[PDB]
Amino acid sequence: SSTASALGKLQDVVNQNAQALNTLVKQLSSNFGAISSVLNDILSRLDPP
Amino acid sequence: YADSFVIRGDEVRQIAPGQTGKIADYNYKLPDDFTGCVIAWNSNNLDSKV
Repeated sequence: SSTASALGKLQDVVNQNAQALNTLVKQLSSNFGAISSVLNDILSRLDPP
Repeated sequence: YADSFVIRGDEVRQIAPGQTGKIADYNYKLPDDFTGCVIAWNSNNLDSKV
């Protein structure tokens, strides 16, 4: 009841899953060498080719 | 398939896939994945009249 941090295994498993999901979502905001990270910007500014 | 016509001297460049201009969008369009060849030659001797 009093002392905490005795259940670190379950907590760290949960934190690992959350961190993986967060980094996967945040990866969507990267140019990867392109000119922008949002498709509609390319589809509106540039021509098809 | 063979397509033949006569155009001005400066418009020959417009005949290309993914090309934008006047002929390239209002008179003759080529598909982006077009396969084949294009031939052009001057005709100022006979196709030009005084």
